[PDB]
Amino acid sequence: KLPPGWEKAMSRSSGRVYYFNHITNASQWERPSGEPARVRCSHLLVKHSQSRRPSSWRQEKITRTKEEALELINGYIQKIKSGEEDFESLASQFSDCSSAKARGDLGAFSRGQMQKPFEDASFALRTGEMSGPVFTDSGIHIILRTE
Ligand SMILES: OCc1ccc2nc[nH]c2c1
Ligand SMILES: [Cl-]
Repeated sequence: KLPPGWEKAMSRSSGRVYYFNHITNASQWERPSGEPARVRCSHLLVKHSQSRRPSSWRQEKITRTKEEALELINGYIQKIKSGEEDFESLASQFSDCSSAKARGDLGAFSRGQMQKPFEDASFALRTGEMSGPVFTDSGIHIILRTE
């Protein structure tokens, strides 16, 4: 039927079908379009108090809860999707990863390099697509596949 990970769902508020991807946590109204050895991704990480390393270049001790991090991630996605703000503008300013200085770019990578939830989301994204919140031991990511 649909590309890897995609499924139909019903909107609770509107009643229109939409599409949801249980690997990338992407969701969208439109039916998804149509694996490589490597992909290239950028990401925006929001760390929290249960992150493996509760520290980042933004904050020496990161104290926010997982739920507060998820709300930050959700707001960033809203601003990206609405075009009020660009993915790399937000990554540069707010990602708790050192790759913020590279606009969130992590470069090319193969399978078996990144943490598994990140890897799987990255390889299920089509070029140009963005994930929803992706949970790993580092925190919560928004992932943009650039190549
Ligand atoms: O493997 C997933 C992943 C990727 C990039 C990261 N930067 C900080 N923590 C990270 C975790
Ligand atoms: Cl880390």
